[PDB]
Amino acid sequence: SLSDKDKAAVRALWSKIGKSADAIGNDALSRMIVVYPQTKTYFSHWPDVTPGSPHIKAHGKKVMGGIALAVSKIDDLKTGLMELSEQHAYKLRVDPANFKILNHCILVVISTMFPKEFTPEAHVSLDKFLSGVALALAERYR
Amino acid sequence: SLSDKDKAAVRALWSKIGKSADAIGNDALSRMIVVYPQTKTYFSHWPDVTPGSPHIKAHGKKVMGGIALAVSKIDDLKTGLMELSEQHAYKLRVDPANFKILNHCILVVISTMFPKEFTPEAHVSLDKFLSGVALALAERYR
Amino acid sequence: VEWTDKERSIISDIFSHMDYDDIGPKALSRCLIVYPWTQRHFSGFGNLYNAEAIIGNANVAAHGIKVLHGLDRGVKNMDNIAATYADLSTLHSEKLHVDPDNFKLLSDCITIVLAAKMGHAFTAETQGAFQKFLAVVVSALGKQYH
Amino acid sequence: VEWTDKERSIISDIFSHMDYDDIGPKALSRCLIVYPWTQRHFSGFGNLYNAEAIIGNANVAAHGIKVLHGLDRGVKNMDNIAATYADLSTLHSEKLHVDPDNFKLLSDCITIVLAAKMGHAFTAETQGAFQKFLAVVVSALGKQYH
Ligand code: HEM
Ligand code: HEM
Ligand code: HEM
Ligand code: HEM
Repeated sequence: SLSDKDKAAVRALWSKIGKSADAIGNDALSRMIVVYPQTKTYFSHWPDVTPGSPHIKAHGKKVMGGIALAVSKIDDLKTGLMELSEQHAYKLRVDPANFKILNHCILVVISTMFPKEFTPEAHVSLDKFLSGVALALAERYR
Repeated sequence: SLSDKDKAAVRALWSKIGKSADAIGNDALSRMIVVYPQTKTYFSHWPDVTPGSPHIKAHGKKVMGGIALAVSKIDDLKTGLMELSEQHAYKLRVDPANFKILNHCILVVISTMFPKEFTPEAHVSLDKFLSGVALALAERYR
Repeated sequence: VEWTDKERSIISDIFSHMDYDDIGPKALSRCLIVYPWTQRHFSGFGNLYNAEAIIGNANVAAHGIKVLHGLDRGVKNMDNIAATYADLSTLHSEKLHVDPDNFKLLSDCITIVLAAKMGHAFTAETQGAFQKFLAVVVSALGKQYH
Repeated sequence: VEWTDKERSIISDIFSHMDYDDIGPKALSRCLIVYPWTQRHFSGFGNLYNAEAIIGNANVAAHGIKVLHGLDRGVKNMDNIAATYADLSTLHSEKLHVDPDNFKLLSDCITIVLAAKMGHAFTAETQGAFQKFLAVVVSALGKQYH
């Protein structure tokens, strides 16, 4: 669970980097599909499964939109992400192991783009947060 | 998170198999150390880190007493297992990834011992439950 | 992977006594229930939004037997498992778009269903060898994913 | 492991330009803070009660440098990494009793720290090669645990 310290840390970092959510999204989804190409399986309905492609760019927008959503719903991520959980469970059937992969890639992305803001303290809190997002997204699965 | 459905299924199963907790603990820890020898790193202070050893046998009793507690605290595992979290976090420094390993071993043990009771529905609720157990033990770590 | 003689013997014994038409449907059924995202690849097999509808499903039961028999070639090709499964891996990746993590999950379900059938004979050493085998076959099935 | 020439090039490029005295302490500090159970092995290191203590601990600093330079042998032996690390594997298992999962955690911390240093230059491809290299080293460091 996230303590008040953790929530304030996530809120403060997102206050700082939120402006760049779209670019963070493209960079993270791009890293996911190149470094972890097994993930491309979920996007076979797209011809353009390649770093920075139009479907990846536009999609990265939606995903970090979901993270901004999670930041606003951080006191209750289960309730907050229930609709997104339903989407990944029944429409998308995404194995929850892949949330861990994307979470690593987002951390890597933020480290590249905000090294000063991404302190070890920011990191442990955001990692706890993203693990919590991952747990909430699995809510409707089984 | 566990639904009423999940809670009912775990309680129902533990009602049936709880009297065998001691034997399940021995079996589960024995498999863990045999199948996943890296977990032995946490038992370096025992001379007999072998399957069914006096030390593994007695410890298995205590681990399943731990699972017994969790079933009794199923409505609030974070609170219920706080002391165990503090001990695994502050005293033992057990990487929480190992909880997933022991969890799989418990499921294998229960399938070998209680085939009629361990139905696929009992399985999904118990696996959900053991993952909640792992997260609850993870609580005091960071 | 370097196999020991005991390991080859355990796997050999297990597959020679394997009731495939029993274990295969059970392991895939349990996978589809415990890990319901694996239902991604079974759409037209019928309605499996239920455990009893899953367990009663013949298309599902027929695919569990095939999949279990997909292990036989590794049993015979124990020192050539990556090469032997290369075609199957490429099929699952480019044809079927199967997330390879699902192979691990199914593998755990087969272990658990096999553990229930074998009971006390499914010792710690037996489970180690059997999981070792599946581990190598799972590596092989995910190897040609690009 | 199969290395491509471009993977070899990237690994070489990264380590020839690595400031070990900067990245090493940063990565081990980060690991101890984000994954505090790794502190299990640093009881003699002085104060670690909170992040600032760890970032400020000169002993954690010199060990991070040592661990980072421990990678040098695999760069210098890309095709024989399992063998090259066998003695280190045996050491970590029998004398230090370090959980090998912690190797993966420190690895990811090294990647995230290198990513902050390299910035925009740490491309996805760069990441893929660097992670691949670390994954092959970690595999090797866990190999002698029995
Ligand atoms: C940080 C974790 C994640 C978040 C916040 C997230 C969020 C989202 C959002 C906001 C959408 C679009 C909603 C809509 O259009 O109705 C979406 C769709 C989708 N997501 Fe996720 N997701 C995450 C992780 C993943 C992962 C790990 C994968 C697979 C590897 C995945 C695969 C998909 C796919 C395939 C779709 C549909 C895209 C399309 O068809 O264009 N998601 N997700
Ligand atoms: C299902 C999750 C687990 C539960 C419920 C659990 C439960 C417990 C309990 C109740 C004790 C206290 C025993 C006593 O009173 O002396 C204990 C101790 C301990 N646990 Fe766990 N445990 C779990 C997972 C693990 C794992 C996965 C490991 C390592 C791989 C581990 C390592 C230890 C060790 C090293 C001790 C101290 C043993 C001794 O020195 O006597 N635990 N655990
Ligand atoms: C132990 C792991 C597995 C083994 C050994 C295995 C083996 C096989 C084999 C031998 C085939 C026949 C291919 C052909 O049509 O020529 C097959 C087909 C198939 N498998 Fe796998 N499989 C495994 C896991 C999975 C998983 C986890 C899934 C999905 C979640 C999956 C879904 C399929 C599908 C959809 C087909 C094609 C069916 C068709 O012909 O329409 N398999 N498998
Ligand atoms: C990238 C992964 C790692 C590599 C390449 C590595 C390499 C090394 C090297 C080169 C040594 C010194 C050899 C000697 O003095 O005999 C060493 C020792 C040691 N390592 Fe690791 N290491 C790694 C990860 C870790 C982790 C994750 C930890 C625990 C959290 C750890 C704990 C230790 C300890 C406690 C020592 C003993 C040194 C002393 O007594 O001062 N190492 N390792």
